[PDB]
Amino acid sequence: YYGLKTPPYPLDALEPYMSQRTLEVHWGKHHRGYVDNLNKQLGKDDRLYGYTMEELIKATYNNGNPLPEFNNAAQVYNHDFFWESMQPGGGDMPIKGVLEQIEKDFGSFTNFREKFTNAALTQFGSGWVWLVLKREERRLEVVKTSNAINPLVWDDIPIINLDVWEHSYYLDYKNERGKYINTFLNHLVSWNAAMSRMARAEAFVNLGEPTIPIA
Amino acid sequence: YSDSEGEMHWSTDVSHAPEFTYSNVHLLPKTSHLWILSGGILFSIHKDQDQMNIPFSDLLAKRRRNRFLIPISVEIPINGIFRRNSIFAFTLFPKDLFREKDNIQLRLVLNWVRAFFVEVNTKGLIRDFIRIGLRKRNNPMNPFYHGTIRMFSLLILSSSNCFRIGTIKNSSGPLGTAIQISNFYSFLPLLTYNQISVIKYLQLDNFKYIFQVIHSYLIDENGRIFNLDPYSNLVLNPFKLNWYFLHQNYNTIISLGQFFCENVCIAKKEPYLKSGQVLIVQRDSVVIRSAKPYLATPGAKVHGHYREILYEGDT
Amino acid sequence: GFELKPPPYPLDALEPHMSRETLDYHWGKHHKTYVENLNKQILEEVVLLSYNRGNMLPAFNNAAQAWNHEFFWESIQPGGGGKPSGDLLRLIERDFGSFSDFVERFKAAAASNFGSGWTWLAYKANRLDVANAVNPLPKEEDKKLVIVKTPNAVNPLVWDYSPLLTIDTWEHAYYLDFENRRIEYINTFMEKLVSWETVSTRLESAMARAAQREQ
Amino acid sequence: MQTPLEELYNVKVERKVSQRRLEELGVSRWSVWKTGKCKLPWDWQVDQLVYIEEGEVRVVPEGSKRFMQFLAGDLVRYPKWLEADLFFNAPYSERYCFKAYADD
Amino acid sequence: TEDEARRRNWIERGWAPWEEILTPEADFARKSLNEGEEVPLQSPEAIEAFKMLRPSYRKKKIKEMGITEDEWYAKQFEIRGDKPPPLDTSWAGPLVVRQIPPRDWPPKGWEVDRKELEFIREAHKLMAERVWLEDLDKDLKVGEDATVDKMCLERFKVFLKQYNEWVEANKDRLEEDSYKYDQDFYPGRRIRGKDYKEGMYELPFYYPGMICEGTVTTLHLYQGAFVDIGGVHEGWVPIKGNDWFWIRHFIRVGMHVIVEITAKRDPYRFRFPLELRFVHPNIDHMIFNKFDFPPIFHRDGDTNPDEIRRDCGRPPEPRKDPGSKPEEEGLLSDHPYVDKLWQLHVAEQMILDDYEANPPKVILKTSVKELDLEAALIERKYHKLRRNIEMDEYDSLHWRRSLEEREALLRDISSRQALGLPLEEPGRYKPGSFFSYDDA
Ligand SMILES: [Fe+3]
Ligand SMILES: [Fe+3]
Repeated sequence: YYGLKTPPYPLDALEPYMSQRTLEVHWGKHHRGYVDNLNKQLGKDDRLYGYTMEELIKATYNNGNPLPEFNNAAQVYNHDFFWESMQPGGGDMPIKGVLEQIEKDFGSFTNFREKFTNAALTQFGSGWVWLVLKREERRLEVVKTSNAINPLVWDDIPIINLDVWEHSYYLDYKNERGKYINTFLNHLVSWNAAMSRMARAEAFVNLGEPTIPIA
Repeated sequence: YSDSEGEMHWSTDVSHAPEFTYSNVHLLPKTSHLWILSGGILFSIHKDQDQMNIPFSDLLAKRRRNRFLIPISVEIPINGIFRRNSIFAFTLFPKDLFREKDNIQLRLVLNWVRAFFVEVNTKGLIRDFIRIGLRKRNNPMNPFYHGTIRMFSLLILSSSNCFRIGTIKNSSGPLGTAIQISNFYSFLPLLTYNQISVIKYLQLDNFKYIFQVIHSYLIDENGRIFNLDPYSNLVLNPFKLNWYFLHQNYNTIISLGQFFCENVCIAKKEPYLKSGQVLIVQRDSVVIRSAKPYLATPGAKVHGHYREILYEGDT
Repeated sequence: GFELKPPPYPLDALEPHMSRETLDYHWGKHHKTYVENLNKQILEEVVLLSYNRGNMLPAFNNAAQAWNHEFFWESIQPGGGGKPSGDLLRLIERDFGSFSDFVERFKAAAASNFGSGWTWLAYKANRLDVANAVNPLPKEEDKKLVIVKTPNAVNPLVWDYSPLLTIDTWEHAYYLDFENRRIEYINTFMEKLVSWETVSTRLESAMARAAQREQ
Repeated sequence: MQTPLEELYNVKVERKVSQRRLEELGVSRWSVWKTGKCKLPWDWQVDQLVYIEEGEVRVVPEGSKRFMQFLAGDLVRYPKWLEADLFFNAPYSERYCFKAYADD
Repeated sequence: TEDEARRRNWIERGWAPWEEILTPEADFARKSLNEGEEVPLQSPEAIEAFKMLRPSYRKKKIKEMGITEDEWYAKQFEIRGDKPPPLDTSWAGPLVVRQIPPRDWPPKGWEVDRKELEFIREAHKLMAERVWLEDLDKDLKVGEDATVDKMCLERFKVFLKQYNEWVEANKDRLEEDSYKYDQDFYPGRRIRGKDYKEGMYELPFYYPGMICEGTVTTLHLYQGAFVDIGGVHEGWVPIKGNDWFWIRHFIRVGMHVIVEITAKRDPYRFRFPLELRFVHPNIDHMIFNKFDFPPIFHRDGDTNPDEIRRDCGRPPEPRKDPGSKPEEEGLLSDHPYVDKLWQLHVAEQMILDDYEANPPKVILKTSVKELDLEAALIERKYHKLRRNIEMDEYDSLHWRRSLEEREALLRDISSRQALGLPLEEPGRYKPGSFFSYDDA
């Protein structure tokens, strides 16, 4: 069983960028509903119970033929990743480790911002937008994804999360999703969280270079 | 020539760049030894370090998909093989309600094929039929009735090429399940940095939280935080349910991967180490993957890249 | 060049089932945007051509969304709700046993539609683009009413189906009034906004299409 | 192997399915497929639940040396992309429901 | 050039300048052949190599340096070249742990009290509780206020009692299975025989995310470091290839480390059930060669590759792409039972004909008990026939089979292309270079 983890900030800490009413509906019943549905499903099978959270997401994905438990398990992971992906007084310019990595696999931060926005702008329907670290390619990429699927099923480590589900922003921005993406990238995106996520990914990706002797 | 199958290794004095941009021939600026590391296919189940414990009148007739049955004279060739646009006969089928697409088609010219007899026997009553026919659905048995894989190209490592030469009490075990610290925004706690990661992924507000020693707490089901000492290394044993101390506070002769010659001595009271590379290092022994060195004077040409598989008799 | 027409009922006539703000925003800044985008790129023929037998053309999204929105407005009237009658009643009895069974199946399908999408009740008058797809002995039951759920802008007509009634399970259709309480929105729609007259006319049109395809 | 075929190939079995799930699924109005002693090589590129009322079927996946034993009164959902081979040694009759993505 | 070629060799071919410990003869051969064929040796290294050909001279020199011969032999096995920079293992905040029972408890096939299990499983929900570093100061219980009697670990105590019961019940069977399936002992296998000690933790006692104190026991060049963490199975840290050239300076046998369990697996299928990573010291920046899949066993009972690849998480065997889309193909109406129906029909017809008369070869055996002789006889007394009608209805069944499967299929394409899900099974059908009567 997985408990409903609260965001690391008070529900009113994102004002006026994200109003408290959105927080109380996105986490009070939306994220709680996903959590409660999963626990009922996990209470019947002793096999899906026992997997880790990343194991359960990949196991229930079933190689493109998702099990009934996939939607609930994958959605709660995305929301806790979404809450930690935003911090009060976020935005500005990422520094240090994220900085040269962004300008290495994208050319510069300016080319990254336009690439990230187009992924969310062209996302048709409810889905997610990701800045992930490719395990095999050892580089940062921007991936658009629909419904509850996350790049965990591709064995990729997410770094930054954005929710483009309508219920996430239909109160303060409604159908004006274009400015909602810009505000998230300007006042809400947490690059401090991207520090440790790309630090945690360093235990599995090793984005550096080897020291090769001259002999 | 290679006296045994294996892979090539050189340490120094062999040019890494091929003499020609398209070849695999390397030169020796100086004198060096070329090593051959001895070694013994699905590409989906066989992968690196896999341990293999096993070795590698019409109413009487019928028409169906790409085939039909015949109880007008039928002509079949001697070999029983039909060619395209051939004449075999000059209302043959019950005109079934449903008919699928067939590569074969009848115009009687058979154009799109074997032919064998079909005989049905019941209580001695014999009648023969002529059968002319050509994903899982298109299928036209009954349940009722050593070595280790080395991939990078496959080599088998086994005993034919690898051989062995040679508070409460503190105990190794779990210290509990680490929990996420919300100050670091990580689902699974980092617990540690390195000289490259600490410069790369340390936030400004986290500068004061780095510690040069281990400080361990403990939280029970009620949310209380327990340490039992703020300046020592104390953790709780999950099994015996008792506190105990850590080992360090976390502030041999033969090395792994080294190559030996045939009569290299390690001690006066020890047998000579033999040729090969140190594969496994243990408490009191090492396991050696046997290798054969070849002496090569300057100007010699190495026939093969690094780690290239050479069979017996190969130059 | 297609055009967007206002709904055939006053924007204040749907209260409280659908607020005036919700109606005007949904009609004039979702449907209007879809229609104008489709016009910029350039209805049944357009949708079928843009489906392209699976690899959807870039213009498929806007045209399909506009067609589905036009379908949705025609299926709701202020005096809606209740039960249908006549050949529609006999068909619903044959294809669902009882009206309560149909209504509960439709509500369950609408609630279980994960993410953005639609729930459709359509007449099975489909023909496939393959030879040996014709039944020489039709039993008159193969052309029945079925419930289908589709994501994003997909409509059953791409399967050569005949849509009769739809409910917009997109969160933008009801988030302003019912928020995430989808069950309440579905119940209110079913019991107050379902225009059985339009459904009956569409069923008769599907019957006429099947008859004209018979000969 | 230690792992049974159903777990490996993701086959859900609901042996002795109760009436409640049975008429929740709308089994009574599904079409009926019947067969005798035959052998159908099929690939399930769509999901399909199967209710068996009379008869027995042994399922052998492509390349497997073992079989999954299904008796009458069981509800079995054959997964998508399954490469199996049905076997019948007696008259058989079943009810089905081909299901696309989501749905049920 | 001979700077990028060496780097390419290291990265793509696993090259590393491992030290070759040579005998005096091999050392002399290398140092002296660099001068010429038959020439007076002039380079001082060649002169020294010539002098060292006699062990008496070596012993005299060793006595001159005033050292013993044993460590001079041990002096040869010294790592040459530059040394890597020392590790500065800095902790990312304090270590905060909580005793959480493993989620996979109980083991499959083991029955326990459901109420006790549900009481245990309530502790798993504590992962959602947030811990702030600015919070671990208000209620710090140090000393007699942190004694085990004051602990609130009732769920963990229930888990402990159930684990002890399971261990006592299953201890001998696991050892018997290990002896039956594993001929020889290897690091990662079950510690059995005289090497087994009471109190060793079993596999269900562990779970990913646990922090463990252990000792490095085995270094393998192609597998990694093996750490004993107090269990009946050793832990495994995957390191292989070039990484050992530098990591061997820091990860050595006998040292005490802190490790985190990353994965727990079935010992029967996977070679190393417990997979770890080094917390202290941190060598994440030094590990480049990664394992694509965890190594597995190929047992005698494994006769189907698909079953093997499904027991682990390995992709299916690829095949050439047919190039024909599945929904453009024609429907199937040939019921496989018709052939048996055809055989029964011809049998009945031949029996009727014989009764009327007397009131590359394949033989189709058919008895008489599985035929309806009475109906056939009545039909013959009357005169397509019945069996043809049965064939037609069975073909209609197979053809409506086809239509309903096709319609579900088209709905699947619609939904998947609307949501980006794969159409065919991933890991299959790799791209190229990878390897009329009716009128009459
Ligand atoms: Fe969300
Ligand atoms: Fe809409």
